[PDB]
Amino acid sequence: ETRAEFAERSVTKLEKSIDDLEEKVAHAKEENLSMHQMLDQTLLELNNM
Amino acid sequence: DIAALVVDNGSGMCKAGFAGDDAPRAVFPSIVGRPRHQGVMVGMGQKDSYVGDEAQSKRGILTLKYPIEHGIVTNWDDMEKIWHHTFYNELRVAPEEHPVLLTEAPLNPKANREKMTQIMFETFNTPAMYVAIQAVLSLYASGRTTGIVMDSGDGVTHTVPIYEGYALPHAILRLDLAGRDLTDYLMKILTERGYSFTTTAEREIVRDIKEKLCYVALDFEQEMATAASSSSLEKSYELPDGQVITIGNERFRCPEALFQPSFLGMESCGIHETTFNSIMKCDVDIRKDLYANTVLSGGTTMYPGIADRMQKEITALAPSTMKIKIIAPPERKYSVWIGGSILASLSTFQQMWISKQEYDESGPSIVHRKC
Amino acid sequence: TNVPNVYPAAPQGGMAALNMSLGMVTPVNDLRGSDSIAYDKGEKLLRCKLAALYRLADLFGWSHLIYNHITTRVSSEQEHFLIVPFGLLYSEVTASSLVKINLQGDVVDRGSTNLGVNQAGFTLHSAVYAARPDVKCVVHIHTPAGAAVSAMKCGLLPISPEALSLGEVAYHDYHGILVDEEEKVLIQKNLGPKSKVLILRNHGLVSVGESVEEAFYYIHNLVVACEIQVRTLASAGGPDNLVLLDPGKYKAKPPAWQIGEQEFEALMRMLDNLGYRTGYPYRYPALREKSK
Amino acid sequence: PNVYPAAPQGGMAALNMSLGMVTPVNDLRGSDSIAYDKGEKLLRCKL
Amino acid sequence: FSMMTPINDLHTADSLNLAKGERLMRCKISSVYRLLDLYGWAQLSDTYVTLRVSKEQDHFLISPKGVSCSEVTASSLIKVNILGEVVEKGSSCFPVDTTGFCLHSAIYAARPDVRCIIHLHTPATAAVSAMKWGLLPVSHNALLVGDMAYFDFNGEMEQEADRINLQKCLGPTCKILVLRNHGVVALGDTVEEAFYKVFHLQAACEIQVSALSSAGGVENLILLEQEKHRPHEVGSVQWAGSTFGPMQKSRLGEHEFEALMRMLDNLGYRTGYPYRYPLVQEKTKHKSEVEIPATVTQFVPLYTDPQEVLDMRNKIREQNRQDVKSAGPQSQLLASVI
Amino acid sequence: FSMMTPINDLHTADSLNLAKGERLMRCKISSVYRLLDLYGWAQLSDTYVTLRVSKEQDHFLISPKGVSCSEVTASSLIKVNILGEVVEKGSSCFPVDTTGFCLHSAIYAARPDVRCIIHLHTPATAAVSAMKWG
Amino acid sequence: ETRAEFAERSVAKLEKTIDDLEDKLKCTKEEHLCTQRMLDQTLLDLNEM
Amino acid sequence: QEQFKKGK
Ligand SMILES: Nc1ncnc2c1ncn2[C@@H]1O[C@H](COP(=O)(O)OP(=O)(O)O)[C@@H](O)[C@H]1O
Repeated sequence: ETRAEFAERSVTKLEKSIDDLEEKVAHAKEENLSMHQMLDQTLLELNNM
Repeated sequence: DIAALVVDNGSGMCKAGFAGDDAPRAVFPSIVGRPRHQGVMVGMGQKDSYVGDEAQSKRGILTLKYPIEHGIVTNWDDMEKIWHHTFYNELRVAPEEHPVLLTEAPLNPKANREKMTQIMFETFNTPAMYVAIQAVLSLYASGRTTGIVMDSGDGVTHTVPIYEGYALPHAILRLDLAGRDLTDYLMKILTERGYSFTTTAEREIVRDIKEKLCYVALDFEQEMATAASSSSLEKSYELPDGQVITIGNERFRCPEALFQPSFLGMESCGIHETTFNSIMKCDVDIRKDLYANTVLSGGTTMYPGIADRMQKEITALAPSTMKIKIIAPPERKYSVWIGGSILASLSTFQQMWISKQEYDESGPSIVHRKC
Repeated sequence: TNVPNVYPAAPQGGMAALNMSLGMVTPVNDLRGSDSIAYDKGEKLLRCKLAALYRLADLFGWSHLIYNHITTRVSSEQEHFLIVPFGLLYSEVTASSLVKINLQGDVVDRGSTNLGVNQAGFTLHSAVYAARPDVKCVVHIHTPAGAAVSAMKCGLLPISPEALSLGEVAYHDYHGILVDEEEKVLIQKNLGPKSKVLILRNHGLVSVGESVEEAFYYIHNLVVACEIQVRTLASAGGPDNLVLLDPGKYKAKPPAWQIGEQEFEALMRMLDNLGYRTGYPYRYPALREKSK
Repeated sequence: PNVYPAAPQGGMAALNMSLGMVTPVNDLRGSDSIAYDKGEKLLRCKL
Repeated sequence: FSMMTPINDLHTADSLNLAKGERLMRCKISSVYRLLDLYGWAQLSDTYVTLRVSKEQDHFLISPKGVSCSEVTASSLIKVNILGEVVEKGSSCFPVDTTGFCLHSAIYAARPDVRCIIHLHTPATAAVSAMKWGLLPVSHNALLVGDMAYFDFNGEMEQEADRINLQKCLGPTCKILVLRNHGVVALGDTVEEAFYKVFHLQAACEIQVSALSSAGGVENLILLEQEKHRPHEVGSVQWAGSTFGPMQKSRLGEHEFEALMRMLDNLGYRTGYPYRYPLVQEKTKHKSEVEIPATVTQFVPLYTDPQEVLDMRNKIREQNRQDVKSAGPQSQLLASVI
Repeated sequence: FSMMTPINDLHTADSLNLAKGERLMRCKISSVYRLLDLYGWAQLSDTYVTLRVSKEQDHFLISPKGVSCSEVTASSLIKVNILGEVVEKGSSCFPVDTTGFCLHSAIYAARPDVRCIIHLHTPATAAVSAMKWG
Repeated sequence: ETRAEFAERSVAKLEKTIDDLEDKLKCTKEEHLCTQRMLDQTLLDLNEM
Repeated sequence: QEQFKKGK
């Protein structure tokens, strides 16, 4: 019973960890695309000169 | 269907099993006990010497001594007794019918391999036997052929790096800091609490205490501050005679001698520094892979929090651009045997066996020719 | 403190020295190490062979920027192919950087690079692979004389033994409409059942084979016969100024290696001697028998 | 490297660079220019 | 044996007055000179490649005279006005000659769209230009070349009549100008597009030379016509990139230029060109079931004498030997009563 | 980066038998092969240059099959008879094939004064030979 | 016994997803840093007057 | 097998 309860402890801890890291990487991709667009418009503004 | 035998020996633990099996059949401590009290009871069972699991049951009336210390055997007769008990009492198989696979430490004197081969052919009439490196088999059990491995047993600690299946002999590092020395240190630091343990059975009791109620601190000074300022880090152990002791502060003090040997006063550096130096001794081009693949082996590395502290201490010494990751399989106690169970199962390994007839014209040095 | 060395360049041979400097800097086989377990032996062998052929084709001057792609079928499982990523030149092609894609250009394995596959270059290879199951390697090439011989009315005249060894050759008309699906069917019947060499009209050359070395042998003979035909008909300007030999009764004339292995093995001996450390398996690793 | 690696069609030029490395053309030195004219020394360089 | 020369020594020299965008323009226009050197199309400078800096103030980047294409660095190039006077000089000690710039100026007064000009003197391009027919559409590269204009060149572009004649005959929308008996001129909004067109013209010129050498007469070449189908080259460069979103949209010569310029950066040419698409090499990933995931992401004083201790114990033992009688210490309270 | 291959290495072996000035003249053939690699005329293995050793007993020297012109050494040559059968093989662990020697053997059977034969397949000579004008 | 073996098998299944998500985040870091230095160069060119 | 081939 103790050993199964330790397994459950590990289950819930890592289950929370995966959700935290997943939302973090989703955030990173979301604003990475934004600076990707912004550098392109800056270089296009240089090209307009 | 004759199948090979895998016998893993270490100071304090002997395992044995058929090749190709998931589990070893026999696991028992490598202990030899001799009676110490005056035996007066005519007609009932007495023996000259007890060995193995039966000897651990009668710790009260026995003096327990280990044939191996620091990976080097001290009395070969006790080793013969353990091997005979393994072959006959535990597995109930004839030693002269099946081949046997044996393991040892990488750095060792000349005479050990020769004496071991001579005893294994002459006493048991083994048709074929082979010697392998423990840590290499552990890396094979992890299933990657490259990376640096750390095997820390109860006899000795050693880190070897293996690249493309080759262990570089110059980069092998060996440190004489094992779990038995940690048990002695735990006994010495439990002396100051008021509990005194002196006999060998009490040493086994202290070892069980260490296995049950020890953990590795992430920050040493902060954990000292927390343990001094509060009573939260206190657990109670229940002795076999009914007495109850409180382990208290010492729980993270005994394993910390692995990282700082200044507590024991050893001249050598820590285990993480030993791993870092072993990585430094290798070529630059492979160092990335050495920082990318590192597995932990041995029963000493079963302390909770060993992986996080190891990763932090390696990352502290590593360059900032390097990526550090530590692999810790849950079955890291029995990895070596598992690797042996891999190595004997291959179709190219039947030619790797040492021939019985070839030993007759070669002699005891034949293993140095073939291994 | 020092950049990697650059070999000095001939006035007309600068980029050959460029490729050989780059190849001595970056090995073509970098999968050796921790990545050996990632790929099985059969697929790693094809990756090494294809990357080595890409380096060889860039060395010989047969590369036309990134517009050309050379594909090989993976023997493992079914309908998986290897291709260079779009954006990477022929000189930086390594074994691990090759991209594995299935039929019709969907990406299965991304590879070590961030680049994606251009499916427009893979349409022709997909059509060729769907046409014949025995074809494993397809090499599409563009030599300067090849466009000249492809623009010809008569095509490749069998005036050289190199052109005689190729046999029956197919011709694919350059429609230029860029149809979505009819190009595949047109190519499928225009190859026919068995044609080792196809010459695209006004575009370039392509050779097919069940092995890498055989396809390279066919494309080398095709390039050589192309040069022979171009020079001979440039001098001739009419059938009365040349003699043409018929093929039909010209053809009346451990186990050893298969077709085309000599030229390929000698060229990897060049590449290993030049410092590419390809790790290509050799039938005879040493030129000389060892001393007693 | 005594010899530079050779292109498939440019081996002779590679040997020309190698021989330029091995043997310099300004063979005349301070001690070796005794009893020699100045203008001839200048012209031999160009030739 | 040291042919590497740093192409961006602007930060090292620190002895020039650069404009708003010179840091990118100078490296961008020296890279094409290095590529012309590596392809071997031209080795001796005849003022081949010219750039326009800004539209508000017409300044133009040109190469100094007497400098080979191997020796071209970004800081060595000079900028001039449309008339030909020197505005700012580069860090090169050479006499200044702007005689060949004037023809390029004849392009700049006509078309505000064009920004970079490349002139070619290669044997194949001059063979096609001197040929009675133009670039015959007999190859795929010639189809990718596009429409083009022919003009007779006679060595001078300094009088007004020749300049206005060239600007009239060049037309509003033309990208390639073929100067008869002199070669070809490629016009570009961007450097990448013009280099793309230069490469395609060179390939098509070599193809045409070989083809017309091979066959006597044009009728034997069974040439196709660009005009009959009139394609818009749609559907080219289908992309399935993982890091970015998959789009067909790309410029005419970015994707070919990025790989060449990364080639140049790999050896040690310290170029300042910004890559629109970043590249990372990473080790490949495993999905074998064998692989296991990682677990994580004073007591003694400093100055003392042992001889002091020995002398002290000798003093005590001497009193032991003498056995002198002496009472113990007495309290001060008992000292009061005596 | 492997260095350039030495041309004369027959002193290293010292196992093959030698007849008259063979120690010199073998090397000559190797030089010719190296000269071809300096001119880009031929870099793939074929029966280009054969040489008659002596006027008597009809012994000839040919190049081994599958060996590129850059890697031909003095000790790697193959000694055969007029029929093409191998008499004294060289120090090259490659399979032997003498089907391309037969035309040179016919030429050798024609003229006793002819000693050295050179054959090339370069584009200029092939275009001239394909040309009916010659 | 049954719930213990269930929970342990669940942990063994979850670890691979943990490692894959971590690798994806590290790759997004690398792509982050490349464009950060790219904007550094672009704003260095733009800042001059 | 090929580590046995050259040595040990
Ligand atoms: N569950 C555990 N937790 C912590 N330490 C342990 C545990 N089990 C064993 N150990 C330590 O490991 C040692 C046994 O190591 P072992 O793997 O038997 O070495 P070897 O097999 O090489 O002799 C024991 O002395 C004990 O101190």
